[PDB]
Amino acid sequence: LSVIPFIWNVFKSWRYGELVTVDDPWGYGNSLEWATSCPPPRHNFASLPRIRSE
Amino acid sequence: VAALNRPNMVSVGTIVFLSQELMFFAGLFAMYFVSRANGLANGSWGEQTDHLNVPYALLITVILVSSSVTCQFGVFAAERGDVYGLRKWFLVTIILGSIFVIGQGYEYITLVGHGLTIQSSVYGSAFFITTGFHALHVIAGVMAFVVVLMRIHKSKFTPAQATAAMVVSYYWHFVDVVWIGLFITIYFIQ
Amino acid sequence: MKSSAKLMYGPTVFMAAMAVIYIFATMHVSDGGSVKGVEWVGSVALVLSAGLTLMLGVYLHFTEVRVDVLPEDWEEAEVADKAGTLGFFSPSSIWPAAMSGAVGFLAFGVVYFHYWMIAVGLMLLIFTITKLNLQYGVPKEKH
Amino acid sequence: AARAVTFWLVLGIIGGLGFLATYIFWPWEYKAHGDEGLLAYTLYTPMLGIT
Amino acid sequence: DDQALISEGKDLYDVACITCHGVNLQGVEDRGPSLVGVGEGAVYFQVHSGRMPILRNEAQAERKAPRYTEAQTLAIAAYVAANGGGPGLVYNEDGTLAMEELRGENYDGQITSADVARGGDLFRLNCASCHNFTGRGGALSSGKYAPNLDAANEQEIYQAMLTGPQNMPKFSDRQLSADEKKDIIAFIKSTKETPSPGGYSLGSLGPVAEGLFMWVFGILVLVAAAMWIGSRS
Amino acid sequence: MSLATVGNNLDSRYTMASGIRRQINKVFPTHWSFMLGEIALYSFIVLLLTGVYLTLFFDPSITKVIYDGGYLPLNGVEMSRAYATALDISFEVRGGLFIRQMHHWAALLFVVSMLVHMLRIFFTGAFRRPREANWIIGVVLIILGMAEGFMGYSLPDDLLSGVGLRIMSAIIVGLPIIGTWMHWLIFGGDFPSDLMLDRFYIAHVLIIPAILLGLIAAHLALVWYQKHTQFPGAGRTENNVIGIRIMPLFAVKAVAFGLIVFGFLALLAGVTTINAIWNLGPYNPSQVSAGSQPDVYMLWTDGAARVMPAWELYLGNYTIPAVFWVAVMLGILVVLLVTYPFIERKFTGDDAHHNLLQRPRDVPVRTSLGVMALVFYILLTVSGGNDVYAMQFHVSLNAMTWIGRIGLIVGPAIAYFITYRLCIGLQRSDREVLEHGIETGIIKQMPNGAFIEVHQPLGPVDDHGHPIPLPYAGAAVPKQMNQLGYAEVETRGGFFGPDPEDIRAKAKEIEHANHIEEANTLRALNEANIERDK
Amino acid sequence: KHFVDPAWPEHNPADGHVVTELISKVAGASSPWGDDKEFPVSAEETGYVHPYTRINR
Ligand code: HEC
Ligand code: HEM
Ligand code: HEM
Repeated sequence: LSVIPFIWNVFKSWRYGELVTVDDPWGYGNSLEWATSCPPPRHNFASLPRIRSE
Repeated sequence: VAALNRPNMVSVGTIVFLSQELMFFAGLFAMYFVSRANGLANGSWGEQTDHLNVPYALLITVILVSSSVTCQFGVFAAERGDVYGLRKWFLVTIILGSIFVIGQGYEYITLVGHGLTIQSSVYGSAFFITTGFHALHVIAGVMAFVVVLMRIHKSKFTPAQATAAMVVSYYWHFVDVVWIGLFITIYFIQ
Repeated sequence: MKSSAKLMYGPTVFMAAMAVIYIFATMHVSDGGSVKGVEWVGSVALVLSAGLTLMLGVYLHFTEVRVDVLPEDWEEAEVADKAGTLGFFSPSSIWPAAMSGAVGFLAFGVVYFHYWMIAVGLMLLIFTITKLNLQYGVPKEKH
Repeated sequence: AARAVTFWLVLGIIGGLGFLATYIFWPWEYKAHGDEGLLAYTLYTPMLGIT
Repeated sequence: DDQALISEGKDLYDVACITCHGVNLQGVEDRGPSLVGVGEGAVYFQVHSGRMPILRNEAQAERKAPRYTEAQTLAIAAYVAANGGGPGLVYNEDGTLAMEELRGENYDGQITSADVARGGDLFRLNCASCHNFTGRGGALSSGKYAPNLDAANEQEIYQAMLTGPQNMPKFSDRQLSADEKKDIIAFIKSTKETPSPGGYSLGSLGPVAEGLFMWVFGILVLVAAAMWIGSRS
Repeated sequence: MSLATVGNNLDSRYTMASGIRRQINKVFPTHWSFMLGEIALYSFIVLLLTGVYLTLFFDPSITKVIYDGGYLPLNGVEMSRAYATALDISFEVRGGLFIRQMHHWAALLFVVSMLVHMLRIFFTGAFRRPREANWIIGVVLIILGMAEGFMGYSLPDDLLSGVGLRIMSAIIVGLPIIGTWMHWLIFGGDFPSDLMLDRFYIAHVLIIPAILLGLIAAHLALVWYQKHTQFPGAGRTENNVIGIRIMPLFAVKAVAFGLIVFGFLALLAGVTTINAIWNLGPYNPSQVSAGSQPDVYMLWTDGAARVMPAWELYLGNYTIPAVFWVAVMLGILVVLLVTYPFIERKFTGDDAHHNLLQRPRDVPVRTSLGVMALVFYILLTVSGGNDVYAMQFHVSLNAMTWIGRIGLIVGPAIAYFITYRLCIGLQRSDREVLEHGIETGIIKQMPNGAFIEVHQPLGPVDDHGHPIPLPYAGAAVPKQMNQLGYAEVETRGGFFGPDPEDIRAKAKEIEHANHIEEANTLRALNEANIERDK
Repeated sequence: KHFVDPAWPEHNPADGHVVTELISKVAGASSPWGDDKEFPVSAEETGYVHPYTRINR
């Protein structure tokens, strides 16, 4: 029974979920994928940050 | 200034693929050697292994290594931008590979002719699985060369086609190496 | 590609050492609850696993001694270093799905072992592979 | 181009001559299961149609 | 000779078949039938063709690689025969199981074609409804099927006709006499072992195979030729 | 040469000079689709000629003989004269087996060629006004071609044919007023009847061939009169045809494709066995085989009888059998196919005089209905062949019948859904190319780090540096750069070496000059169309 | 001397090389149409001919 809310949540959020404005809704994303857009463009990067650490 | 020398991505891809295929052949090697270890207790191996024909094996080995040499001459021709030398040497390699396929086929036909098949013994099963999978690989390699010839016949010879020829050469060299391993295992180390 | 060419040397040497240790161990230790004697399955696998990792490492090192100081590996590179053409990438292609279906037909053929299914599967498979490899080089329509 | 056309033309010539030879001379009468020459009878129609 | 053979028969029976047939061949409630009175022939057919042991209850048993050799098969058959007998194996004039001597009422050294004619009409009368015209097999209800007859030897064919393995009706030696059965064997082996005069046989499944061949690949090659000769725009 | 004298003598009498000029100058488009119909025509030619050769040996008589021919495995077997003479064709005549197999394979190729040709006509929309008459003629042909072929393989009176004849008779007798009367009319009595095989023989060799020949002649004559349709393209309009003249460059290709089909048939007639009657035995009503389906083109009407759920009506002294409903269903299925262009009119809401074809992607409803009918027909076919399918692929026979039943409802819906969405996606890709240009696949990184793919425009570019969208025209849009010439070989010569450099350069120069000249003439032709349309 | 396809890019071997089994001047795969090209190009230089066409009403 536990997977019923999972399926409904994915189905509902895909089609009417809260829209994401910023590039990192969680706020403190460390990895590089959180610097780009949500969703990314077709080629993933409209601009590359200055990468200097992890 | 000219650009950097970067690794050839397709060469890394095909090398990773051949390293993967080496572990495919590891399984057949393990099965063969377990069969041999069991058989050497009864001495039956020493009887079944006497059915084989080592000079014919040497002849087909010579044919296959000649195929490798012709392939690498074709690769040198390719890196020089010469399409016609590539066509020459790759057609010769195709011929030699087909002759090797015929060599193994005639070997099998004679062997079933004089009393060795898959059902005859554990030696039959091990021998035929180990050599037949490599035979399928050789057939696929000849097909790869013919596809390369299709490519360089239809398209203009850019670096994209040269690296394709270079990449198929890697696969054929791996085929030659695993044949050498199989021959040394089956006809010599036996 | 310097660091990844050289980090592969740990796994391969560990596997090779384990292979030799294991061969000596199983061929000598007559422990109860087990049978003495070299086992070829496992030992062959260990040596050829070391072979796989060694092939990767040696090819990568043999290549890396040729390449230059790429900006992706330079610890203080600027985004302007890699400006230019990155390479050619396939935009779209129907042929991966087609040859997946061809392999499926061949596999079903060997399931039931109907010989015509195997033959048609192999033919269809090489056809789809050829169409994949000639996609961006098919000649223009000859008038 | 002339060579490419003439190759198929000579192939067709030998194919048609081979048909006439196979139709006329190849053994064609029925052979039972145990009979010698069953091979020729069971290749008569295939050979002539092939060529 | 048989008295000591029965001992090996019992030893083999105890170690495989009890779980389905009981120690005293009485059968088990849903797991296997009783084997009283089936005889040598049923055991030989079932074991030599490899149908027994059955490791999974299914719509139907399956032929496969046999679990026992010939001598072990005859030993188990001797043990089962000691419990009530039944139909027996067709032993030739020297005492060996008859193989290649069952090919027709008038067999000398080759298949007589008159026997083939009579056996063909017999097979079409009785056997060809469940199998097909040349014995390529056929389907039945609820997942059962009639196998292709190319696998069996002559003794297996005779004992199959005699015993009626699962859904096959019995054909006793007074319904189909030995002459009729041997002519049927002759026809089966003639159809199996004779190449088709008209080229590759397409399995001899009938209109389905010919249809599939043409309507897929034959038209595909001609549209390929059309694309060669025509244009894409 | 005396050829001029022959031509003079002809035209001074018949005055054909005006007319044959007009004939040779007629223009035919060159799409690969537009010779599928020719395949059927060539097959029909072969069907005629090989059939005429088979009639010098076949004897359509149901009366018996004790066989004594060359096929030893049936010596002494009492058989029909039809079956005996078919066996004598197969065994006693040199090459009669080769011919008989060629006739049968030609029948199969003929029917499937008609099927694929009709699929082309349906999807491309060529049935529309004024050409719907050719549809009404053509559908009749593909009905009669099957009706003939069925009774064609019924003639030998072997065991596999007579069961189909039994099925036909038993279906006719079940019709709810006139079934017994119609059966006694057709067969001359109860089945099997003395006059049965001769009525079917004459129906097969004279009647239906005569009708098919007349209707095919009318069909080709109509196609010639109102000129062939064409796909939208550069310089093409509703009021013109672009292609090649019927000679020299088209008639020779027609001859060549005739040769290819002819030889293909002669190959597959000798290399694959078809209808090996010699191991079926003669017909007698008490015997049957597990796999006893009719020919492939009849399997659909077998499958219908397999999937009908046995609904039978009893009314006092009368009964409507359960097989009346498959007759109704198959008749509805045939009516829908026969009357299609008008039920297309009534819902499409147009009656225009179309001469340009629709690409099937641009008409998702009709192509989706076509794939829906294809899956329906295929489910009927495989349900007809499910006895073999269950035996081979090991699926339960009841499960196959229920797959047929429930699938003839469900699978058409899934086919419609998937086909519709795929067509919309195809035309979306076309619009995407036409408004953004081809995606070369060359990816480059800008100084800002942005990854960009250079797109190669087709039309002009705005001053911002981006293409101006083109309006879609129905003609195919190129989707890659190898389809604009950019992968063509720069080298010239054969295998193993090049041509000399002077020949090389001059040949390439002439090649490129022609490539620009044809572009210029098509461009000017299209501009002339724009001017002439206002 | 050996033949060279004119689609081959020009270079000086004395200070480099064009492509080898190990290294190349690209991170990804080389262009099938030649890395030496410079896309995009003009409409008429493309060779395409866009059709104007209308249908009956
Ligand atoms: C349907 C009612 C059948 C008829 C009529 C005949 N047989 Fe049959 N046969 C049938 C089945 C269901 C099976 C499988 C039995 C099993 O337990 O698997 C068989 C099997 C055979 C065999 C064995 C084939 C094999 O590969 O081992 C043979 C040799 C055989 N049948 C022959 C045969 C003959 C000669 C028949 C006419 C006299 C005949 N059978 C009738 C179902 C049916
Ligand atoms: C043996 C039967 C048939 C023969 C010999 C035949 C022959 C032809 C030929 C040669 C053409 C012109 C070339 C081509 O379109 O490929 C053609 C066109 C046509 N066919 Fe058929 N055909 C047959 C069956 C059918 C069927 C079954 C239909 C439809 C139900 C049909 C409808 C049409 C139409 C409408 C055209 C003209 C379309 C156009 O001009 O684009 N024909 N036919
Ligand atoms: C001039 C026209 C035709 C003549 C004279 C003719 C003649 C014959 C004859 C005499 C037979 C039976 C003899 C034998 O089995 O060899 C036959 C069988 C057959 N005919 Fe025809 N036919 C003609 C047209 C057609 C057409 C147009 C079709 C298909 C639509 C067709 C399909 C068949 C088929 C499938 C068979 C069965 C072949 C076999 O079982 O071997 N025929 N034909």
